[PDB]
Amino acid sequence: MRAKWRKKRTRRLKRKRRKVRARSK
Amino acid sequence: VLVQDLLHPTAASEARKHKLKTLVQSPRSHFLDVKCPGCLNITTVFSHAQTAVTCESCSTVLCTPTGGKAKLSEGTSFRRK
Amino acid sequence: MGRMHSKGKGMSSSAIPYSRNAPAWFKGSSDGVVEQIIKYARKGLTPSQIGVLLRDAHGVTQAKVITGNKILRILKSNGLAPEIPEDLYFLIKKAVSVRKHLERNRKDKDAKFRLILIESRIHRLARYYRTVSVLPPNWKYESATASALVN
Amino acid sequence: AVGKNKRLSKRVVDPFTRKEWYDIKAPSTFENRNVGKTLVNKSVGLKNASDSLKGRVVEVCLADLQGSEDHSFRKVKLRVDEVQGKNLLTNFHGMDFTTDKLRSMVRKWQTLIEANVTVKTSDDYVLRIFAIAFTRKQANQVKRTSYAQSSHIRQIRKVISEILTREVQNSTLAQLTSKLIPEVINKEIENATKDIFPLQNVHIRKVKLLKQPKFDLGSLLSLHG
Amino acid sequence: DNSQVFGVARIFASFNDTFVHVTDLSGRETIARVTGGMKVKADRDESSPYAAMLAAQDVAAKCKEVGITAVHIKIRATGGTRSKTPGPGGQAALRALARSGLRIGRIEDVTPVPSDSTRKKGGRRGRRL
Amino acid sequence: ISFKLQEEERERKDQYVPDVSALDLSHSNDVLNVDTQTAELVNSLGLKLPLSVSSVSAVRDRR
Amino acid sequence: PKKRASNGRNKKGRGHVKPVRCVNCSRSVPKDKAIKRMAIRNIVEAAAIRDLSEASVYAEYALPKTYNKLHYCISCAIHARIVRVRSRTDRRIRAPPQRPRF
RNA sequence: GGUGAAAUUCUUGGAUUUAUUGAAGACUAACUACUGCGAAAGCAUUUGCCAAGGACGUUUUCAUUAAUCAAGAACGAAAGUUAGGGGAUCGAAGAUGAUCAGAUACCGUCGUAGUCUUAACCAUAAACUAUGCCGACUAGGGAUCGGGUGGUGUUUUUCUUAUGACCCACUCGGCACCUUACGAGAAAUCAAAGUCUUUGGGUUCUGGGGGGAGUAUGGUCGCAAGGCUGAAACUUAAAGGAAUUG
RNA sequence: CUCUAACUAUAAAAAUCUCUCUUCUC
Ligand SMILES: [Mg+2]
Ligand SMILES: [Mg+2]
Ligand SMILES: [Mg+2]
Ligand SMILES: [Mg+2]
Ligand SMILES: [Mg+2]
Ligand SMILES: [Mg+2]
Ligand SMILES: [Mg+2]
Ligand SMILES: [Mg+2]
Ligand SMILES: [Mg+2]
Ligand SMILES: [Mg+2]
Ligand SMILES: [Mg+2]
Ligand SMILES: [Mg+2]
Ligand SMILES: [Mg+2]
Ligand SMILES: [Mg+2]
Ligand SMILES: [Mg+2]
Ligand SMILES: [Mg+2]
Ligand SMILES: [Mg+2]
Ligand SMILES: [Mg+2]
Ligand SMILES: [Zn+2]
Ligand SMILES: [Zn+2]
Repeated sequence: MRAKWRKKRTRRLKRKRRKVRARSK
Repeated sequence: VLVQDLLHPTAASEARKHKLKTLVQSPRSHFLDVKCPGCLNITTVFSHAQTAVTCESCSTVLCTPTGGKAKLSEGTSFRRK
Repeated sequence: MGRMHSKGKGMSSSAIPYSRNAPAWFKGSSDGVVEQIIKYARKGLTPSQIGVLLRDAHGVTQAKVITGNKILRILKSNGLAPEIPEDLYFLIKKAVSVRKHLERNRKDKDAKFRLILIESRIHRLARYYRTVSVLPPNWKYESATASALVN
Repeated sequence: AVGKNKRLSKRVVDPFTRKEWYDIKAPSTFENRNVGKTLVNKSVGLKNASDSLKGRVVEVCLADLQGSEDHSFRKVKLRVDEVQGKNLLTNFHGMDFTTDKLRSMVRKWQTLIEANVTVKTSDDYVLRIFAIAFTRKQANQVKRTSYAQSSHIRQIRKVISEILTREVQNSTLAQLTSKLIPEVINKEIENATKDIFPLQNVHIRKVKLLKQPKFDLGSLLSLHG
Repeated sequence: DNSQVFGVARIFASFNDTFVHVTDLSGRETIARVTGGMKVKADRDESSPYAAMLAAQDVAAKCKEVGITAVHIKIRATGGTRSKTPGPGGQAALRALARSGLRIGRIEDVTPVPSDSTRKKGGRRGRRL
Repeated sequence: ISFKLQEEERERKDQYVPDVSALDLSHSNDVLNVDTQTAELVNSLGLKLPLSVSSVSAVRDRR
Repeated sequence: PKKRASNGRNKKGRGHVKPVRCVNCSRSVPKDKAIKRMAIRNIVEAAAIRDLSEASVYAEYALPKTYNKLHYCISCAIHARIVRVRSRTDRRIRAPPQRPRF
């Protein structure tokens, strides 16, 4: 992979999981 | 090259180089005894004079500020000393 | 070539001559030198101005060469030394000028950067002078006593 | 040639048999006062043509106006101002170069200096003028470039601004054009600037007319017969 | 000055479907706008030199019909932000107007050159054909 | 290619020594003319060596 | 590995340069890696001057020339043959192609 | 129009061009270079004001005030976020018409946020010269930029001197360049990447096989985007660098 | 041992690939 798009994928994963954190509270 | 005498550079070579790089750090400047076209008095001036040197006798500014030596006033006479 | 705050490496300076004693052709008296030094000081010119004027107008090469002592020391012995050394005072003057410019027009950021550089230099020099104890150990330079010392 | 859609959202005539011809006259300032012809729709009341003519501008080379070829790169726009019937007058409207000469002067290894200034004529014609100068390679120069300092550029621009202001504020636009055609201001600029920097190819350009007081009938009549 | 009633042909030559449009000295009065795509069928060849000759010959015919005899030329590329370069065809139109009876003089280029503005279409990486 | 005849005309044209040495001071104004610097060079060298000094006009045209 | 000692940019001591659009594909490129050609040409082609020459008013007309630089992205410069793909030791030769005609 | 070819789209309410004008915001073409300024980002119409700085000149002034620097701070491209102002161009999203097996991609047209601003956050970039800063030395050559040197110098031109602009020999500083190795490197190459096994000028900060992974977690700054800090379990004999021949 | 003048004008589409890797000593 281009490291750029792997970083983007992990970044979006982080955003989704932190929205999960926010919705859980 | 590869063999010199740094004690005894050629005087032409010595002045050829830059100051602060010679054997002894000597100044390039000098002092000129300048006389105004009006008054016969003698006024000493540093060659690279910074301020507008004025003869105390009369308001006859002799040398004007410049990057290098001050420019004389077209009528004075200078003596090297 | 140091130039703390700019990578400039110049060496613009002066190479004073090797002869410690006076030039052989000088006709002025060392004492008369001293009285003209003190009177120009009474006029208020700083010792740098004093030196440049005595070099331009008269055969005064270095007052240390002629009188055997240096201009600031002549002033101190004669009791005309300023409370703040001249270089420092010029630093305060420049710093306050930059401060006035900056407060006048906000968005200039390189002005702020140069102000930080000038404050660094002035703190440094003040530290030195306090170590040599020319300044009082409580002498401090921030903004307002700065403006008072500008006066 | 076809592939049409005709998204329209035969009473045909001959539209050029229904048209008149008119003459063009240049002011007394130039040599060849006649300029040429102009086709116009026929003058009928309720949109008389002479209403339409007043306002027209024509771009004409100075070579034709003067006969000589050295004015080839010049270019004057003349405005239609007075109509006499089958024949109409023109007053000066603008000056410019042919772009090709401008580019020929614009070369590498020699910085160009521009001077822009809005100046009011002696009479009322509010104008804007431009000046273009190029550094000249000296008569002995081995240096491969001919660049000018920024301070030299500022001084030269100030000098040219002063000269242009003087020339325009001296006389009226008729006299101003009579000065323009011999391009005397060019030699004046070179005169006052040759001490600073050589400045080859000084040229006054894009004389732009901005304002005109009311009409000045009498002078226009004086400029044409 | 042997009574050459003048005109300006004003060929506008793009990289497709060039133009020949003769008008009066002031430019207010058109004579035979007839263009490059007028006489060709492909719509790919609108820029082709043959379109230039065809358009030029018919506008020259209309020019003789009206009465214009001498023509000045305003060659213009697309200019503005687009390519600054004269269209391939328009030169052939110039040649034809030179040929067909018309007297020609005072050739000029009036391509509108901008002073660096109006960011050119295409994005950073630009056209990626 | 080289046949012996060619070697021989090369020899006899090469063995040709001209008459007077083309310097001789005989051509181009008796006693040569040169610039001041080489003149004083020979002077310092301490040789009589007849002479004709002249200027050079060191200014360089565009070239 | 550094392909070109001059880094193939020609910036070398400027930080950042304004970009200029390519003339064919309109790709923005730094104004120094912006291969550039003086397209000076006679307004009429030499093949058609004669028709103009003998069929025109204003005997001995100037016949001016059209002037413009062309700025290419290097992709266009290579494909449109403006710039060739030279060899190694021949890369460090910067003199133009020997003044095409002289 | 537009393209490799085409279509979408606008057009006898006359589109496209042909002229004059006027509005808006935009940018400052060509001058534009192995050239300049700045700490870096970055900086290109003119003019005035405001303050600032480098380098050069200095027989001017003080006398170690110096270098790098954890901690702390200021700037910090573009995109982004607030809010208010503007709203041309160009264009993420979306809408389209093509190509193709599919193409919600590359080409083609419209079009929102942004693009420009005004105060505040963001502090990341291949923020690259992939070369930390301050020092001293070491080889030949040229030009170029800034200053200052000397010409019995040239044209300048104001008769003549003065300037300016040039020519020469310089010198100090700056971006750099060319040739070479007699030094290095593994080489590509470097005039520093030399003065390093013949191993020591002063100094900060980083790395220890590749993945896992800049991920997990805890802090910490931020509204948010996210940034700084930062592993391990585990999995492998390679990954990688430069050059050679195909 | 004297010098600095020419010039043009293309791009449509083309995806994938199953083994088998084996010495240099006189
Ligand atoms: Mg391609
Ligand atoms: Mg720098
Ligand atoms: Mg290049
Ligand atoms: Mg219309
Ligand atoms: Mg410009
Ligand atoms: Mg510059
Ligand atoms: Mg820190
Ligand atoms: Mg932004
Ligand atoms: Mg589609
Ligand atoms: Mg899309
Ligand atoms: Mg698109
Ligand atoms: Mg659009
Ligand atoms: Mg980073
Ligand atoms: Mg590891
Ligand atoms: Mg990782
Ligand atoms: Mg975390
Ligand atoms: Mg490799
Ligand atoms: Mg398959
Ligand atoms: Zn006097
Ligand atoms: Zn391109």
